[PDB]
Amino acid sequence: MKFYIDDLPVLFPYPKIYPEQYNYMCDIKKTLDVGGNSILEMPSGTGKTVSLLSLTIAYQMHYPEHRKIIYCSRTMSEIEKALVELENLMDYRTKELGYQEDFRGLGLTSRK
Amino acid sequence: ESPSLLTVIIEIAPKLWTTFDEEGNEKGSIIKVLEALIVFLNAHLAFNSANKVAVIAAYSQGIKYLYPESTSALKASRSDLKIINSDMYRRFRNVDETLVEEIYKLFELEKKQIEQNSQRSTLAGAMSAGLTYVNRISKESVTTSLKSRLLVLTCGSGSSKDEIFQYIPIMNCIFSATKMKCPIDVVKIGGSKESTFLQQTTDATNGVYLHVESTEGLIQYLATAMFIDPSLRPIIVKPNHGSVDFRTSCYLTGRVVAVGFICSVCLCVLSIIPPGNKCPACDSQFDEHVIAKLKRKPVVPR
Amino acid sequence: MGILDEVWKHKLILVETPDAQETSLALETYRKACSNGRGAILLSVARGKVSEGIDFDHQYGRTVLMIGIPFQYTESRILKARLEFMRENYRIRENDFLSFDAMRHAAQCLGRVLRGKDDYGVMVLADRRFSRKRSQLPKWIAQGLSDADLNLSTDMAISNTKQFLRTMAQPTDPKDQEGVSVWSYEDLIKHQNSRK
Amino acid sequence: GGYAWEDEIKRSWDLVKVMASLVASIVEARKKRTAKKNITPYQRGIIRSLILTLDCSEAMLEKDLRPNRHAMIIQYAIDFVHEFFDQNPISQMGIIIMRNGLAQLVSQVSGNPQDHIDALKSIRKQEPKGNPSLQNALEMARGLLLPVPAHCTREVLIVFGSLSTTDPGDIHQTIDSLVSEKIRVKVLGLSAQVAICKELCKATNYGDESFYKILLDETHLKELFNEAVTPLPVNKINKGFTLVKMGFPTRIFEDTPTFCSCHSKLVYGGYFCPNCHSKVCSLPTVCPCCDLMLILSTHLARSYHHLMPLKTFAEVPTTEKFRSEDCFSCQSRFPILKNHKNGKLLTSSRYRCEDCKQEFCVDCDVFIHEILHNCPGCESKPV
Amino acid sequence: DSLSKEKLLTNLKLQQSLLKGNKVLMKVFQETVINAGLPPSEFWSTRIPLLRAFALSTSQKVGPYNVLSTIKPVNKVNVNLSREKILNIFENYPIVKKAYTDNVPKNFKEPEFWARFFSSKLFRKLRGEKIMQNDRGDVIIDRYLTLDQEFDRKDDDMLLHPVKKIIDLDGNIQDDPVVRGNRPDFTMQPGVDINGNSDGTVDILKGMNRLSEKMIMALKNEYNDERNELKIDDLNESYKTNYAIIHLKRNAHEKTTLKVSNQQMLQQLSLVMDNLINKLDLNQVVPNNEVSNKINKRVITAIKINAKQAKHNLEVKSTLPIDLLESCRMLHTTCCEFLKHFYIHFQSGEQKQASTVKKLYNHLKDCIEKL
Amino acid sequence: EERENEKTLNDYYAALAKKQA
Ligand SMILES: [Zn+2]
Ligand SMILES: [Zn+2]
Ligand SMILES: [Zn+2]
Ligand SMILES: [Zn+2]
Ligand SMILES: [Zn+2]
Repeated sequence: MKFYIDDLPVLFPYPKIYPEQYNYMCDIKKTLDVGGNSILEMPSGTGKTVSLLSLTIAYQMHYPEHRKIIYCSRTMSEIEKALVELENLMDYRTKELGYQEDFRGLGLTSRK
Repeated sequence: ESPSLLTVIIEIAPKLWTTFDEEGNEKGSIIKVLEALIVFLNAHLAFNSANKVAVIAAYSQGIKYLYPESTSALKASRSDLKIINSDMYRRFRNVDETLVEEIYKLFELEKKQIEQNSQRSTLAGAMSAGLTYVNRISKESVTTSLKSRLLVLTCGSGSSKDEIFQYIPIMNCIFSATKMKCPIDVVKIGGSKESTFLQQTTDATNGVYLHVESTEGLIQYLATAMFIDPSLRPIIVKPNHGSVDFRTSCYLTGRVVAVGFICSVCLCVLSIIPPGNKCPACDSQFDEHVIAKLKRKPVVPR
Repeated sequence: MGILDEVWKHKLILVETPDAQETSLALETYRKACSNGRGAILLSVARGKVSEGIDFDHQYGRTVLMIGIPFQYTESRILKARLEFMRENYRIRENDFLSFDAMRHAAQCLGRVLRGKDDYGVMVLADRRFSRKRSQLPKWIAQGLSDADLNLSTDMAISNTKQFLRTMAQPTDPKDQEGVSVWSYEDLIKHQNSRK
Repeated sequence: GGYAWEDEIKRSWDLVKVMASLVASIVEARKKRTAKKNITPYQRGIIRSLILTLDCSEAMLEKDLRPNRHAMIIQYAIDFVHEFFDQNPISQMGIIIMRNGLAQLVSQVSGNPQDHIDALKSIRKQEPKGNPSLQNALEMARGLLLPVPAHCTREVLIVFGSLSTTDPGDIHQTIDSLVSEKIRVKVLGLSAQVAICKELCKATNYGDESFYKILLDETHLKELFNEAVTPLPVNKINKGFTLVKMGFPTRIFEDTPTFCSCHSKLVYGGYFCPNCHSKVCSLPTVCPCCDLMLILSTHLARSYHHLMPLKTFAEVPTTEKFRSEDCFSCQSRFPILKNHKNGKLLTSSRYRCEDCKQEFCVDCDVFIHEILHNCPGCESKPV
Repeated sequence: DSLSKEKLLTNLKLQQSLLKGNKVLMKVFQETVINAGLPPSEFWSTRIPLLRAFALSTSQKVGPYNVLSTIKPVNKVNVNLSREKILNIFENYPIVKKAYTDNVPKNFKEPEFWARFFSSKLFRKLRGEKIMQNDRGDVIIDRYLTLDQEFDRKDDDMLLHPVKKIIDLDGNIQDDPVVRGNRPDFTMQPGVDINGNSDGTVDILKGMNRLSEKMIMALKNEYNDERNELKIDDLNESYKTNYAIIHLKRNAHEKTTLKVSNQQMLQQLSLVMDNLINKLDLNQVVPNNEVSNKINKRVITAIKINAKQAKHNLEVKSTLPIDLLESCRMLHTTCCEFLKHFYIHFQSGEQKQASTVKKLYNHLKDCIEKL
Repeated sequence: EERENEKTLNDYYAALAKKQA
């Protein structure tokens, strides 16, 4: 769907959203407006990764600062899962906006 | 042994009985069939002390329970009219007086509403109402093991032809009566010897079909062949001669169907392939490949 | 003793080998065996390679059998030196930090089983020392853990698991979850208007 | 450091602490009535070829179902065969069991319910054993449903008792083959939700996940067995709308026994085929001499009520002026209906129809929903 | 495949075996195919589902399982080896079947071979039991042990394959290639002996993993996805039913092979009214003993007809002897079979097979002559 | 006795195998 958090339009790649996802995005946007460190225990099962990706891409493209995004995980498999979720999110964004915006997303790992 | 419930579905229509009076030599056959029914109900109530009687009349504008009376009407009532003599047995007298009082009220309603001529027969709805009452008497279970039996006193009189709209409700009543093991006896008073739907009703529900041409001596027919109690049904043979073929009429031609084709969607029976390659009932388009095989001519060498 | 012989009658056994390549083959064989209805058991270390990153959602999960609390080797010198460092500097008790690390590894392995609110899986903890560590569990896990389940036996746990699996094998009512567990766009708009 | 015996007495007697109860029952009844509001004349496949797959494994020896699982499934399958052939006469049915990893076909696909009853009675004596094979049963049913004509719907009912299955091959290829052959599979499970059964039901039923059903208790198993006798609603993409050729035989009467064309035995009565004048024992069956379906008008009539189902009757408002104090179909007096002291005529038992607006009691309402299939008020209306 | 109709028709051995099993189908076959000259392909054309059922009764096979785990003893101890258990051992363990082929037809009998195998170290190794040097094993079977290890190596030769990055546990430890952190303790490492060598308990884990992988891979025979895997189906829209709806027209045609006026209607109604006012004498229902005779005759004649019809209705007993009755039954059966084939070929509608229709007509004429 | 019957069926198997081949 497409919904607004304050002045930030958020493109969520699913037709339904968990309430915990919306509260998570509200807290992340409040933290980014503050600009400090924070710890958020987003419960498993719910869309922890997809909410993070959707809100941070919405914050990056809409705001004129266009701050870059670093996503650090613990395993390469989780990096690939985050890349897949990001691919689905930007496919939804391309479908909704009607065009593929200037965007670059890559996963970094070893030579092996 | 076991008491039974006799539910009587009588089809009294002023247009139907007038045609029978005009065709016959006598007039006022409604009185004759009513008094024969009254004697038959007194006979049924004499069979066992605990048996019950239900009488429902199907008139032109609807149906109405003749016996017992409406509970609102019973609470409202009691003018004991002298249609039936008061010196008889009180158990018979209450039923007979209630029945003739409701005949009086229903004929007053028919006389009031005589200006509107109805083209919709309500016999099947009356049979459905009788089945609901039979289920109520079984479901109520005030009395242990009540059995049951429908008796439909209908009249055709050579005027009312076969009614194709009645087919599905009569079949549903057949299946319901077979489910609750309720035999359906049918008495037809008129010149139409064959009534296919009612004959199927008697045959499929282990009932007795009886067609008569004169209303005189009707109690001799009822007390002899329609007096088959549900307790003694398997041990007494049924005189229902003229076995029905259990066939059906075609949808677009109306004739009784031979080897034929039905729609796989709505089960409507077609004597021939319908024009336009579409079902006339549910508008389902047929494949041209499969119907060519039905249209394919059989093979033999030259 | 032949415990595994009875397990082979129901589910295939796949064990986390130290080799990461053979472990990947065992994991994909486990995923294949859960899909076709053969049924499989996957034995792994709660602090191992399978414990981190790998998810077990829907048929891949359905039961997380915890054999004890995953405590570290206490007699190791590195762990004791680190515990003394945290006690000296950050005033963290050694037993408190050991319980914290063990319960966070247990918490991550319990959290690997869920993806989506339609997903389900039981979280069984087979040790006597888990009972005092209910407050060290994550908050969302702690809400689901009732007080009557803190000292269950084996047979009571089996009966509760069977009742639970029979319970969600029924289809859930959408009207019971239309706007309380998952929100549409209209429900989100209504909640936003209720918040202001 | 204490002991359990040194504690205070449980005092369970002191723990026990002692209208509108009809309102509390009728709100649950209204929730039951609300679930029946989804009345649609969906197109259903009348002619069916049902394959009943019954588990006969070691998990059938579990005693969570009285008295054992295997006997109850066989008895309820007997009742299911009776109900299915009572409501779907034209439909054929076969019985397959999964025993010792093998699919054993115990009764061929035929329209005679007596053979299936005898087969189920024979299977009831034997003891279930082995590890069941879903793929073997699916392949056997696929072989059975191959000669089924395109107009006749191909359905499989799998009563799966175990939680794991052992297959000799890839079950996903079998699922894809069943999808390619338009075979719809409904699985009733006994213990829990098996993922392969859910995937099979979802693939065979065009994404519908509601065809995988799991019981809760004894009566839920009865309700799930009684739910499967109804024909499944067909998809819009199905275009197999073919005319089916059959004749309506006449019940021949003769005092001399004759050889029937189907069993070659001496039977007095019979039904001569309208196409080739060959007699049969029972109906509805194919004609053994010309491969023609032989049905009666009642066999077609049994499945009309699925094609035009009745709309569910509406609960009358309490403040609305009632047409009749008593019932219409059975003239039962509606009671005082005072659930509490000032209830008055709250949740009045009258059920208003959507066309004739007649009043029916709860007994008549559940009787029309079960045995009858036509509203008496809609027929008493002089249309 | 083998289940196609042309394969069932041409499978002569399967038809012979089905004849050997069956008895009631024999009487139809033997009196029609050869004794009456019916073609054999025509006979099995109508019995295709029976042939398919008989083929699938023996063609199906059980799924793979840990057969050696089920084998356990029960001083004398006895173990029962079924033939299907032997086949499952051969299928699950090709090393045992390799030892079976070069020893049993050559040196010793099959039960001696199995008793040697069960007392050998190969059975303990393949069962997952730890191998100890105190056991004697069996010197004939143990020669294959090293070769069995080679087979295990060759097992990896068709088990090792690249996997998806979702479950790529190899790349997780190789994500940091120059990591040189603290070495994990001995609790996180495989067990070692006093000399530092492995105790062999890691080999049985690889053994059971290899067994599970082999049983899964045996299912893989002739008998973008990460996006679909990571998608949350709960957050997607619910499935909408696409079931077709039908509206049935009830405008059927009427069945085909003196209207009263409202005035005389009301006059007849009022006549019934006044006949109900004055006296409803019920004693008028008594017949005059003349029409009652006609009613009694009609009812008794109907009863006689119905009772003569329903006097009589496992087959009923016949007055014919058992020798003549069976001859009539078999001749009726072959006449019905010929009639069924004739109607199938007649209503099939294929002009290319009209010669078969002519032959079946000649056969029906011969059946008329036999009757 | 069915033994003579199954012997006749075996002879018929031999005859059918001879004729079909
Ligand atoms: Zn149609
Ligand atoms: Zn027969
Ligand atoms: Zn025929
Ligand atoms: Zn009622
Ligand atoms: Zn109505």
